[PDB]
Amino acid sequence: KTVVVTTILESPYVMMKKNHEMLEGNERYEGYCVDLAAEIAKHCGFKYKLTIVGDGKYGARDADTKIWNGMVGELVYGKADIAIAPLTITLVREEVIDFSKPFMSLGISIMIKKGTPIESAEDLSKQTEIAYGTLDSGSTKEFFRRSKIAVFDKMWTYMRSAEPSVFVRTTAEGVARVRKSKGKYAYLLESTMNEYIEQRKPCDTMKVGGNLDSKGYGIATPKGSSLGNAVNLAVLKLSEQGLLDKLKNKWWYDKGEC
Amino acid sequence: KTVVVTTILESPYVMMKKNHEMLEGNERYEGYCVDLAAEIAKHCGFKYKLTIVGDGKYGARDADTKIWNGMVGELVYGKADIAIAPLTITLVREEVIDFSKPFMSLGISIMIKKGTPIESAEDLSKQTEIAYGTLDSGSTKEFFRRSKIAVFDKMWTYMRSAEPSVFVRTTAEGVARVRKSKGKYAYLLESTMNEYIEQRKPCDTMKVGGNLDSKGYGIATPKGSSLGNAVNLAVLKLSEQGLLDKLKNKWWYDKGEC
Ligand SMILES: C[C@H]1Nc2ccc(Cl)cc2S(=O)(=O)N1
Ligand SMILES: C[C@H]1Nc2ccc(Cl)cc2S(=O)(=O)N1
Ligand SMILES: N[C@@H](CCC(=O)O)C(=O)O
Ligand SMILES: N[C@@H](CCC(=O)O)C(=O)O
Ligand SMILES: [Zn+2]
Ligand SMILES: [Zn+2]
Ligand SMILES: [Zn+2]
Repeated sequence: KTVVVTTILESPYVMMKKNHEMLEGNERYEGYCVDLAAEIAKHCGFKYKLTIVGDGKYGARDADTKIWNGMVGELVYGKADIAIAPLTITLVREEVIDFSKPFMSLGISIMIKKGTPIESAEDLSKQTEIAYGTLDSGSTKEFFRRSKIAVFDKMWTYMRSAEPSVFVRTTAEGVARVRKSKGKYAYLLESTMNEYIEQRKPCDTMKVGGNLDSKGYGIATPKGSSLGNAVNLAVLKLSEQGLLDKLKNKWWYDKGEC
Repeated sequence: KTVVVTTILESPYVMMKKNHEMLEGNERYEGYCVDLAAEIAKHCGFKYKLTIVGDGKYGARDADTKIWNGMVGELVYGKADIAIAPLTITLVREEVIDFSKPFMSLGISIMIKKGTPIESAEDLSKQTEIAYGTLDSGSTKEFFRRSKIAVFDKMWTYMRSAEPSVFVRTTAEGVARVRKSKGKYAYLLESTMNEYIEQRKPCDTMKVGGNLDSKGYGIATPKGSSLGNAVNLAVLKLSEQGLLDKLKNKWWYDKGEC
């Protein structure tokens, strides 16, 4: 049986190659997670098919319906057998799906347009001239929603009520917003994605401040899956062989443009 | 039933209180892991007893006997129900015990006496004047023994054959050797312990270079233990509420002496 892998279009994790449409199936894609899926499949001994998540979201549970969307929903409702993506390990998710040990570390960070007079989250909260937001249906938004830290709850109170909306449907939308907004929009996103974008043309963005928290991405499977154990061990193996570090250098820093 | 917790005397994770002789049970100890154990037990709803590991080791499997020693041993052989300690998540351990998601990140790092002419593992490997070693029966030694990376295998070949021995039985022994050796000994140990020592008088050592790897400590339980699930969720919860960061600050940097 071929394993259905859910993932998401997110640079440099999963990207359509420049040549694609002349290629077929898995070959259409490239990136850290595409390479990772390959090794994971190799060491676990399964064939697989990469599919881009239908609704284009990471995964959150609807307040009223209690229905999960995104890649999380795909696993929960049996539409996919495994997710291999920049998917954040969190408590509410670990309650409904299984995560491997983390394959990559990250924290919530701030992206600004170069020159923006912001140095920290504290800076954002103490002012109103520069607007800021996060991705919808992801862990960063939930982070601010649930934070008791004074600075972060202040930020959340502002964001949830802002007008026009400060939330974005995709990471690319957030980044495009920062770039087009003359320094009047800052974007809250994970450090991994922030650092990648910083080293890409037009080289007009910048990560400011330290990370707001510390967590990791994990490969996820439906609760009680038979793939769970093998995937976890494979991740540990790849980490100890240095393959994960290798992949990271290949996709972040070998690919620098600035 | 009272949960038997195995841990290890290692600053600032677990230390004897100054007046420990006049105190009882769990009250004899203080430190990061003592604080963490209390929270874990509170959130999981069990009573517990802290016990220091008999042989003072973290855990390695004898090449010949195939017997596990240290904390891993206590778990494998049923002397303890859970280990809460700076116990590194590794593949060979994951095969015989279970680990929660990591509560703290670290990587192997280099400790030098200030002014030592070393900037990297590569630097260490290309020279002989400065000796270097690691702790016995731990993940750091196993990392070098197993590594295929040119630089790390080269270091291992030197270390395994060096005389007198470059290996030490305790972290404190390592640090003292760095301090006593006027620059001629470098010590390979986890970044967390390295960062801690850096902040203690006499302030004569420092961490140089980037980390050689990236991993974390996890709370360990015997394979198929009923505690596994609740402990994992507890770590994520405390992580997300910011407690882990607060504890690190308390024991590392708030008490800073340098
Ligand atoms: C408790 C939580 N903490 C951390 C910290 C760092 C990294 Cl890279 C991974 C994790 S996690 O797997 O999400 N577990
Ligand atoms: C695969 C391995 N990678 C990493 C990376 C960072 C941190 Cl803090 C923890 C881990 S781990 O739990 O050992 N899993
Ligand atoms: N990695 C996040 C998506 C990006 C974000 O939330 O900032 C998640 O798994 O939900
Ligand atoms: N944390 C390590 C011990 C310290 C070291 O090996 O440097 C372990 O679990 O084995
Ligand atoms: Zn491989
Ligand atoms: Zn709804
Ligand atoms: Zn608590």
